Amino acid sequence: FNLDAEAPAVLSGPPGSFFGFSVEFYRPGTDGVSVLVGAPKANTSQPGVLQGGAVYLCPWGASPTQCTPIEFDSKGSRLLESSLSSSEGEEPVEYKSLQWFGATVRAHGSSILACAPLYSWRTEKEPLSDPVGTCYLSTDNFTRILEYAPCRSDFSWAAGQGYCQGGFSAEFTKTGRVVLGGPGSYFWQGQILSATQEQIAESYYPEYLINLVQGQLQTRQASSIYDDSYLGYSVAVGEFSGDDTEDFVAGVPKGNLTYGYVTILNGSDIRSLYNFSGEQMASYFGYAVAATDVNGDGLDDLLVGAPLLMDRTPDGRPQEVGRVYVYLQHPAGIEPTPTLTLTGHDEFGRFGSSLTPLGDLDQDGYNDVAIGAPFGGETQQGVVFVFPGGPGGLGSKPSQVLQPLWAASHTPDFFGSALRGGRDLDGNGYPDLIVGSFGVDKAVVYRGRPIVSASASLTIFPAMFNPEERSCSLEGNPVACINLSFCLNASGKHVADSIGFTVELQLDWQKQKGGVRRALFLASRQATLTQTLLIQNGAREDCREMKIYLRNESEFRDKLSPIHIALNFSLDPQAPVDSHGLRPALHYQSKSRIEDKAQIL
Amino acid sequence: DIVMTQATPSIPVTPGESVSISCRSNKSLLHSNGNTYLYWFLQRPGQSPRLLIFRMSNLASGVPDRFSGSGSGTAFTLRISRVEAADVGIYFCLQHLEYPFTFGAGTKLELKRADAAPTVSIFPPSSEQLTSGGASVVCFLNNFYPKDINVKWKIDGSERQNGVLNSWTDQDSKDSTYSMSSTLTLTKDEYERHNSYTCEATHKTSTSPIVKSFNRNEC
Amino acid sequence: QVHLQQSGAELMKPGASVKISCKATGYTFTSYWIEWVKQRPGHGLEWLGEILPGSGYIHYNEKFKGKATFTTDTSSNTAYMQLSSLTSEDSAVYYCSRALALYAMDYWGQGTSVTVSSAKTTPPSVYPLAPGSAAQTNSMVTLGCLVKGYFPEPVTVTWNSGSLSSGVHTFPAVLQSDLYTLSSSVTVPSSTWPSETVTCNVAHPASSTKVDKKIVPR
Amino acid sequence: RCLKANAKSCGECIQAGPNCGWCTRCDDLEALKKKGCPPDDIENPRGSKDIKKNKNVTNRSKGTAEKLKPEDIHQIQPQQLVLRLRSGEPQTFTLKFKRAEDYPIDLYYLMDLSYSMKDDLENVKSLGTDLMNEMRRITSDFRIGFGSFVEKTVMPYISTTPAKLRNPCTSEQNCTTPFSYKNVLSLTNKGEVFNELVGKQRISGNLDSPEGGFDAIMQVAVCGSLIGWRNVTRLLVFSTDAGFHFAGDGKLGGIVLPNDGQCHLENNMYTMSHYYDYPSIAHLVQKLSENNIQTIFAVTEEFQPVYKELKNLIPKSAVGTLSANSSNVIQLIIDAYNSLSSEVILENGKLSEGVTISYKSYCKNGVNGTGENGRKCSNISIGDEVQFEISITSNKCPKKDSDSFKIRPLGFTEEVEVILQYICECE
Ligand SMILES: *[C@@H]1O[C@H](CO)[C@@H](O[C@@H]2O[C@H](CO)[C@@H](O[C@@H]3O[C@H](CO[C@H]4O[C@H](CO)[C@@H](O)[C@H](O[C@H]5O[C@H](CO)[C@@H](O)[C@H](O)[C@@H]5O)[C@@H]4O)[C@@H](O)[C@H](O[C@H]4O[C@H](CO)[C@@H](O)[C@H](O)[C@@H]4O)[C@@H]3O)[C@H](O)[C@H]2NC(C)=O)[C@H](O)[C@H]1NC(C)=O
Ligand SMILES: *[C@@H]1O[C@H](CO)[C@@H](O[C@@H]2O[C@H](CO)[C@@H](O)[C@H](O)[C@H]2NC(C)=O)[C@H](O)[C@H]1NC(C)=O
Ligand SMILES: *[C@@H]1O[C@H](CO)[C@@H](O)[C@H](O)[C@H]1NC(C)=O
Ligand SMILES: *[C@@H]1O[C@H](CO)[C@@H](O)[C@H](O)[C@H]1NC(C)=O
Ligand SMILES: *[C@@H]1O[C@H](CO)[C@@H](O)[C@H](O)[C@H]1NC(C)=O
Ligand SMILES: *[C@@H]1O[C@H](CO)[C@@H](O)[C@H](O)[C@H]1NC(C)=O
Ligand SMILES: *[C@@H]1O[C@H](CO)[C@@H](O)[C@H](O)[C@H]1NC(C)=O
Ligand SMILES: *[C@@H]1O[C@H](CO)[C@@H](O)[C@H](O)[C@H]1NC(C)=O
Ligand SMILES: [Ca+2]
Ligand SMILES: [Ca+2]
Ligand SMILES: [Ca+2]
Ligand SMILES: [Ca+2]
Ligand SMILES: [Ca+2]
Ligand SMILES: [Ca+2]
Ligand SMILES: [Mg+2]
Repeated sequence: FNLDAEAPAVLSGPPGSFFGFSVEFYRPGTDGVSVLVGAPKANTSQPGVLQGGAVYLCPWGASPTQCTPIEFDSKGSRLLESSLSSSEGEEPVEYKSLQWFGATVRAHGSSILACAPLYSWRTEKEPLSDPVGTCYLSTDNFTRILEYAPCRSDFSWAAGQGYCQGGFSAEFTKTGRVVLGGPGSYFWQGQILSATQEQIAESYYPEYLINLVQGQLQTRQASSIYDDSYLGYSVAVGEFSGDDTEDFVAGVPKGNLTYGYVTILNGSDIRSLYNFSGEQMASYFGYAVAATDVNGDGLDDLLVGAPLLMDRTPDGRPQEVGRVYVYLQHPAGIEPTPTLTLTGHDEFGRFGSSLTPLGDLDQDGYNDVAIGAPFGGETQQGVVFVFPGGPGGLGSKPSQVLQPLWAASHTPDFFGSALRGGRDLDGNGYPDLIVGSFGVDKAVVYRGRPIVSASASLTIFPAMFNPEERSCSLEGNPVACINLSFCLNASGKHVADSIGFTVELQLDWQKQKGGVRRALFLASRQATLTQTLLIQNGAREDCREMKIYLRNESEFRDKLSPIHIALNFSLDPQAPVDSHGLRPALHYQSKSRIEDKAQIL
Repeated sequence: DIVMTQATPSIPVTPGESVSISCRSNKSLLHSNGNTYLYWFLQRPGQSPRLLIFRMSNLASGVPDRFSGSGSGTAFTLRISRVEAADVGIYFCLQHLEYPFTFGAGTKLELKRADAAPTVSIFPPSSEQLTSGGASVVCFLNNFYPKDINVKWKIDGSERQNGVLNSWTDQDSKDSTYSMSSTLTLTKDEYERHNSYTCEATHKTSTSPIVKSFNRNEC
Repeated sequence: QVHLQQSGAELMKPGASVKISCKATGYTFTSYWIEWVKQRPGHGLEWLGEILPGSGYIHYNEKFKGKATFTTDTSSNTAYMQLSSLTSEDSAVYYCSRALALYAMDYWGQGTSVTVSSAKTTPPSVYPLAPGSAAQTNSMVTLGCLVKGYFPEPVTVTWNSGSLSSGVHTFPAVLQSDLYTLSSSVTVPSSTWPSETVTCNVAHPASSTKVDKKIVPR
Repeated sequence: RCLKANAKSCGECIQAGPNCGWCTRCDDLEALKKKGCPPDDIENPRGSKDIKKNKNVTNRSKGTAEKLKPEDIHQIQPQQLVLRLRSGEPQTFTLKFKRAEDYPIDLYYLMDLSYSMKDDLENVKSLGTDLMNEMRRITSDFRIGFGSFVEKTVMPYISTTPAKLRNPCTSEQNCTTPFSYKNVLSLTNKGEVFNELVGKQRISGNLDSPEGGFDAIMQVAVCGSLIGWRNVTRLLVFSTDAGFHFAGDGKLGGIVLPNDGQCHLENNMYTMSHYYDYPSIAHLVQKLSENNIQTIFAVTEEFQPVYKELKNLIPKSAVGTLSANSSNVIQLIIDAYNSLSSEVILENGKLSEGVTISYKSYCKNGVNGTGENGRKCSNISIGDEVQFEISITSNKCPKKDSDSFKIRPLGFTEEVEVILQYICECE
């Protein structure tokens, strides 16, 4: 609820490049913070390589030029050696054009991984067009660049790894281990391939296209009754077995007669630990998967999207909405049925379409979650939902709705089709969020605002206006007066020690409808009193007393209806800028307006 | 109301040949539908009618491709491609447009075959029959083709046609010939009042009548 | 398995009235019209009327108004037709069938013969037909049986219990005056008669009759 | 109930429930009317039914000689009803469906053309006339169409080596180049034209197992005039020996833009298989339902379990087993048709907020539906009548206008206009 949706940062790369297809936080070593943006249809300056795709580096601090493309591979297409010329020889052995490099971008420490799931290569033997896919790893802040393409092997056709597209999804573990999704292996059975960075570097020899990585991890080829399952359509990481080596969450969206499933593999030796089935045919269960601890009990919970899910209106009309399933890890294991489901409201707005953990966004002790429906909203531009974590699991209602602030184009917008949160770009200890919008070639950086939470009281000591009993005066005549007092408690760390509030009090707040105002303040002889208050972060109930009097009139009409008093407050919208120009916000669950009465006999 | 004319009463056909059978209507069976409502039925001997063609052109289920129906708005024909023994019967058209629905008097369809002369036999009244006061002279004419035959009875030289009762079989499935029975029935008194009884068969397989005869007083 | 089963053969006297039934199975009775058709030997087929089981919708062929009445019983999927004031014109075989406006008379009943004759049940007189002279067209002799003055049909004729049925002719029965008459011929090689016994077996079940006639020379 | 904290002015004590009375407090019926108040000045301007358009269900009185005009046939009655609705008070009405005997039928034959249907193709050569002949037992006015499909023509679904790009199969195997969807024949009544034109199509092939018939179904559904759909009952036969790609699979190929549900035919070819994702099941449900397409899945034995599940997600569909040589299609079609046409399923349109419908069905053999089953009747044979008790409530006064939401049996253009008028003002 605290993300600065008002004025977020809008990075935007070249037209038609799909800038924003995947988004990542980068921090080389410690706090050289920048945003990574893949744009897989982008043109490069590689020799004879049409739209090879690029990954943009966008450092955080304010700059003239926004983002510069990182060179992972400035070379064009390696040539087939077997016939360099011989009799007829020009054969590229690989095909980098339209390879969609930058479709997925991940980062751990100084290492960043960028993949081209549409990379394809002719084989060195019989001529093929095998979209084996490839990733590029760059280590120790760009000092070394490794190619990792495990599916480019001695098993070369749809029947083996030829059509694997390894890189289609990917993620780093907490130790920097590379986890790879390859949906097309063994006639689209699907494959998870993993290897440590050191292994990749041990094994990188670019003079030969096939580099058997030693000690690499791999899901195994099954019987053909598992063809067209798309294992590895998505991946996430998390601890789901007893130990300390992170485990692998993998989408299998076409897996069980097209009701999907999600598998969890054992981090140390790729091996099946869990399965969770979808609920509806061709609902895309496992289109996106994420793994975070949602209920603060330390254990990683599982989140699975299924964006194509149909439900029935109360009035029985079918509709495509999308659904997210939150399973939940207990001491005993993980519950085989979901504990919660969320459902989209916008028709055709793919709700379970992207998922990212945000960490503790509102800094309350519980990790939160952001979910995108890339076609939701009034104009089908796209929406990102934030859902608050809590003691009893994920809150079933959204704390914030993010939408683009720009108007619709002719082409769809895809706002929220790419998500990355859970890390901190600016000074404060509030995690932030990158939302891709590749339809219009933008990405948007939202940062968390610092959270202040206050409550106020308001009490009238003589609650009865005693019209004839006047115990104070003003000009001359005695007036029947009352004591108005109000107090303030404000708190919230990562904020200034003293917190500027402003406070508005209104007497007869309903009769201020062009009518007559019966109670007035003693100091100004008027009905309203606005004021500034400096309040300390963890201080006492800071109070103010003041006197309101009743009108010295056998002249105003309404003697019946009670005088209504109304106090409202907000954070002073002035003198606020601390670490970076980002004003604090009131907690959405604290009453900023309070209402009381004072009667007559 | 609507009159269906099937001009030809029967058609002899050698197995293997094809046949068209025609039906006319005094009013056009063509509806504003574009559908024309003429049906064709086939009645195999001693069985009920079976539907062959519906709405002029379309075949009923189980009906071989050999059968095909077409027609004008008022003149229709059924064509059978390779006439088998199983296609022998009476083919009726039917109009299904106006009340009352009307069949044409059907056309019979029979096999062609090598012409065959009848085997003619004549038998006297018996002891049994004469005892009761009756007298029948029976004349069998077996295994002949074509269908058309004519029997005259003569008593003592001259033609008589009053006590005669005739019965024809359907065409034989095994050899496609016909047979016929001719029975002259008189009172035992009238019978003993004449000597010679003869049946003459004038079939097409000869110019002269095939004559078979009984003489009451012959020993 | 769509099927129309009609009620058995019926013998009537002139002036009486008769009710024929048609039981339908294998399809929903109230979906189709039942069609009624008359067949006289010599007038082909004749449409009488149609009725819709569930409703009370009938369409009569006017020629038969006051002769044929149509009723159905939905609870037993049976159509009924009543013929009244029976004459010799009403003696025929009567078929029910099935129809929709788009598809008429695909399935038929087996038929029901209605005979109108003031005659009573009568056994058949069986008379032998032994030849006047020893005459033949080939080396094959013809013998016969005359079955007459019976009512009603059927009668069945076999030769030597049934041992011999090759070269038999048994002709359609015909109406004597108000009784039936029919004859049967059997061609048999010359050597096997009088040497071997030739006997015609005549049965009239509608009176439980079993007469045998051995045909002796002369 | 209304017994507790509930008290306001005039047009608010009205919209609080059934009981709440107010004499001219807002608590109960048998309590306010139990205590001293004259039933003269009491306020109750309750809700009413009012049948405006109501042609009778066509009966077959005129007999078998009446070949009835499709435009005269009336299967559903009432047709236009105005319902005056008060808050909390259901205003229920009955609806009578009767199955006519004879309705014109458009049937489109959409078939897999990957190499495992070479056997199948060679049987379909004669299908036009044999199917015309058969369907005509059921309909007086039958039209037939034919369309083929194989796959999306992009990496990774087809192989893109120049050789396989021209012959996706082996040396001997003469496969034509892959294609998405081809309209071979828009709807004709010339079954023999079907026969010639179908026997001129060449067999193809592609790489991955599931095919892209969903790209094809959509076009067949939405390209009205180019296919030739008349406003009659519409049958789409979808026949194949493989599973199906659907939304999401397009990603692998770089395709990420969701199907638009629009027509993109050019020279009878779907042109945008590169550009649009395969439709989702939900999408088809929408466009098929909206275009009255009754779907007949004619799939082989090994893909029954799947297409049965598909069948349950597509309203007004049916599934049946196809032989490997497609020898049994006609019987399949007939059987599929008979079950389709012997069950009615009732569907309404978009309601406005504070308005809910309920359904009750009363079918043959006293079998009565309730809940979601309130809108189904099966076992309906020709001429059969069934009734439906359609029940509509409201919560509170929303639009002070009207809503023309239609109730409709799926497959039929015949509708029931239902006009809501909300009673808000005092009297
Ligand atoms: C989550 O959900 C997934 C999906 O359902 C489950 O994963 C599947 O589980 C089943 C059950 O274990 C797997 O099938 C079995 O596979 C094992 C292992 O196969 C491998 O190892 C063998 C032993 O060394 C080896 O022989 C195999 O090689 C053969 O097969 C391959 C592929 O067909 C082929 O290339 C070779 O030529 C060989 O022929 C293979 O490498 C296997 O041992 C099992 O065999 C049993 O059954 C078969 C016949 O049914 C019989 O022949 C054997 O004697 C034996 O009885 C069986 O096939 C399936 O492959 C799994 N994985 C995937 C990705 O689909 C998973 O179990 C779920 N997890 C949980 C925790 O529930
Ligand atoms: C389905 O509904 C029908 C109609 O409401 C029920 O049939 C009625 O039953 C009642 C009570 O037994 C009778 O009084 C009526 O005469 C019947 N009406 C009709 C129109 O038949 C039927 O019982 C219900 N089905 C079931 C299974 O109970
Ligand atoms: C890239 O360059 C090609 C060829 O120069 C051009 O056709 C295309 O428009 C460009 N695309 C993008 C996304 O820049
Ligand atoms: C990483 O490399 C970039 C140049 O690409 C440089 O600007 C930066 O100083 C380096 N950061 C660290 C932490 O080494
Ligand atoms: C993961 O794998 C190792 C063996 O390789 C094993 O020790 C461990 O128990 C496995 N985890 C689980 C939860 O089974
Ligand atoms: C696959 O889906 C079916 C239908 O929902 C289900 O019954 C079955 O158990 C599922 N299989 C697995 C392994 O989950
Ligand atoms: C009190 O409320 C009004 C909204 O009606 C707003 O204009 C004003 O700024 C508020 N004042 C404070 C101090 O929050
Ligand atoms: C069918 O009906 C709709 C609804 O009125 C109409 O708009 C459409 O043009 C009709 N289509 C055809 C092909 O007649
Ligand atoms: Ca682990
Ligand atoms: Ca947990
Ligand atoms: Ca939180
Ligand atoms: Ca921050
Ligand atoms: Ca395919
Ligand atoms: Ca086949
Ligand atoms: Mg195929």
